[PDB]
Amino acid sequence: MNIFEMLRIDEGLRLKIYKDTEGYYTIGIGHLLTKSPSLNAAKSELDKAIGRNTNGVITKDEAEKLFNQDVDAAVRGILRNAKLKPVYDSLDAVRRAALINMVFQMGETGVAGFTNSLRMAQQKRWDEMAVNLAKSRWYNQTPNRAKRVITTFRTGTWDAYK
Ligand SMILES: [Cl-]
Ligand SMILES: [Cl-]
Repeated sequence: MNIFEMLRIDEGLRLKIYKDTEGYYTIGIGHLLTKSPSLNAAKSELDKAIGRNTNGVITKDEAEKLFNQDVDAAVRGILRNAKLKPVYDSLDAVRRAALINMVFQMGETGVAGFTNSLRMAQQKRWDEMAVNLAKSRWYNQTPNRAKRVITTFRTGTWDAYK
């Protein structure tokens, strides 16, 4: 298992514009297009992202290209963040994947806000961290995905995804 396979399982793959769990226009492998309520605005963002007049539909290859860029962007956002970087540096490879996953879904800002859980991760207090991560809107809104991510973060294994 790896970050890509992990996220592909959590986000799924859709080739036509759809609405995510929060109601936002998305496409491909969890690629958020816009928070705006307008389909047209979403269509324009899509075209801009792909570089062609899309008609709201993309190909599998296009979906994977956006996904690569998005994963790269997530890692880079962690390394550029003063709060996240140190955490990431302190973890093993499986746990690092869990932090990338969270940033991918909620953004750097969102994640940087889990102040207390981050401090526990840094201290390697796994169970305490896992309880703390669960006390969140994140957990309450998308519990199954959160459980999978939290288990990974906590145990350092891929058992939640096998
Ligand atoms: Cl983009
Ligand atoms: Cl869920």
